[PDB]
Amino acid sequence: PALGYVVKVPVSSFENKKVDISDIEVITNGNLDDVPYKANSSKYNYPDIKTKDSSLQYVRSGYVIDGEHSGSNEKGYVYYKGNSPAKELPVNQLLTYTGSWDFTSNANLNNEEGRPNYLNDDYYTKAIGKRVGLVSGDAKPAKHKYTSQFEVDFATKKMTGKLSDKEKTIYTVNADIRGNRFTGAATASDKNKGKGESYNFFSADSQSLEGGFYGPKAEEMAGKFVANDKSLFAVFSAKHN
Repeated sequence: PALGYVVKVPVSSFENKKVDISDIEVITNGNLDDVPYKANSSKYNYPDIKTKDSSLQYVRSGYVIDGEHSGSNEKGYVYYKGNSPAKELPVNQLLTYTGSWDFTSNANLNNEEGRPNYLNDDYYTKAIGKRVGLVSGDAKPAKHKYTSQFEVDFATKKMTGKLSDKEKTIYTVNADIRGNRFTGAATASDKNKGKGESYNFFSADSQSLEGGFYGPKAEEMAGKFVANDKSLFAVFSAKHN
């Protein structure tokens, strides 16, 4: 069973202006300190690896990006991983999991797509999602905070939740629990891309939301989903209490 997944941020070109999410690799290394492709990150202008949440014992999600990206260079990777799949699951316990989520968009240089050239208030990067995919790591914490919320009913084998940006709800999640795994869908709260500085990178749904509970008594969870149109790849991890 796959311990996690890792995706490279899409990079577009002039006669390939639209490059979608692809090559979702399996992670066989379940060590939470081994960050996927960290050994390749030295060539980045600012090797930006998302902080490790030490309260998380079993799972980890985040990214490995060039935090000072330039032109058409490698942006980096988004991933999640978890070890010790749950073998005992609290039944009739109504658990609430709180954590984060991270993402990378596709790349789309087509001018008609109407992705913004400048949003310095929001991100550390220019030409948002045009040459290279937008990553959650790009956002300035003052304007964007990607948190996850999950309501899990082990009695009814049902999970609901929300992927939020600061206050705003970006996705609602629904999933069926099958053992220590879950599978389901992410529903985009906003279906319209819009245009310009109000361009919406999260307009597409996803029928491929899946992850697992990790740690003996299902103390933690992590997972991922891909947009049905490959425009986004998201990961998440959360702890219950």
